[PDB]
Amino acid sequence: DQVQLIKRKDSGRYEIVPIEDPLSFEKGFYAVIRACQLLAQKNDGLILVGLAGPSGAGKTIFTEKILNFMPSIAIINMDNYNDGTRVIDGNFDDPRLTDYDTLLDNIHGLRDGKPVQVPIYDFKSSSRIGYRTLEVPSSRIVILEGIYALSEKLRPLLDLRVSVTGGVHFDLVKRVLRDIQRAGQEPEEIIHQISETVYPMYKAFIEPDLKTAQIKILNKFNPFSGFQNPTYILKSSKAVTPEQMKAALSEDFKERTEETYDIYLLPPGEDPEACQSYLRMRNRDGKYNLMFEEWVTDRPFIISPRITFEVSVRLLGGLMALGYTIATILKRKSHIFDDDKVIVKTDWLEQLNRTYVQVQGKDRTFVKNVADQLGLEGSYVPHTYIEQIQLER
Repeated sequence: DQVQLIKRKDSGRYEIVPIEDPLSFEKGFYAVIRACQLLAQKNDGLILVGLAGPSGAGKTIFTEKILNFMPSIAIINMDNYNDGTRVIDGNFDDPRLTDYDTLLDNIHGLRDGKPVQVPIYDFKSSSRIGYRTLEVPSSRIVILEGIYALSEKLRPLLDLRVSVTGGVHFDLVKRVLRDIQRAGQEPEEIIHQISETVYPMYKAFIEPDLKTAQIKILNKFNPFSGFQNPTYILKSSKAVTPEQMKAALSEDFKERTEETYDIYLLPPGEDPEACQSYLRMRNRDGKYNLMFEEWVTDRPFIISPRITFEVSVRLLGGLMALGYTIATILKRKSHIFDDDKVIVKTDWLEQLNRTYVQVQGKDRTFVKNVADQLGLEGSYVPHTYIEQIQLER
């Protein structure tokens, strides 16, 4: 866990000695920071670091923790370089989406001290809406975050190669194992087969690049952390109009609309309409998210950690190949007001032909008073949407 520098023979720049031992999320967080400090004191110019790893391993939350510790750094999200015309699919896992011509030009300009126009990608329209002007930051540290941030095209230009593995990405594999394990099976062999089925590109395209990392971080998923800081939800049957919400709420509440489609999956086996731990596949604005449905009911609140990570549609096929079955499909249209801390929204679900008001946020006191500000007392429904259709059979 001691960061040490060694001159790379291909140039005069120094490099981090590889740390073969995998490192914790907290320990790796400090190892990366101290490595950048030593690299900045011994090499001139841009300090470019590639943060690679699968979706859900925790590379996104890793970047935003470094940003909060050091606002002087800049984060470049490699998915903003996507070009949808290159593939006929819509899988974000695809390594053929990235426009390496724009990416390599941007980093070469930043190395020469020039500001560059880094693209901005909208997944809803699957197109490049525009560009943003990125200058070399004060700390001259730039983090390139993406699944293939350690690709062969980028490794020569990277100063530090960091990989993140595990997280909810691996926890799903263990969750599937809990659901489908049979007696006499060697658990590690099944885990390997689950990963091949549910993550059909990890072993081939993603993992080999991760092995070249100099700081290997293994984020162990904590089941108890989600309930420490969960999401508190109040659902109402009242008819609070979006016009009423706009006036009642502060001008800090941004207004937006969206359409979502949720696929509820049941584990294989015989759950007699009870003991049912659903897996939810959510489609929203060109992205698929897999959600764990772990709910508690403190009337009138319904509480859940809302653990989710981005997945491909291929994951749905893999889960069904492993015995998971589709219980129902819920299509809704929503009008959302977001304080960036508290969300007030109205959802219309086709299957119920009903409109409900939802106030959600991580601060329980904020959620309750905002619902009280809208006069929602006496109209609360302390049930999940999937539970409501079950109740209304």
